[PDB]
Amino acid sequence: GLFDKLKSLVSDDKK
Repeated sequence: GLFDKLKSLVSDDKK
């Protein structure tokens, strides 16, 4: 609902 969409954004930074 929040960090879930935040953790999914930071879970990359390089792909």
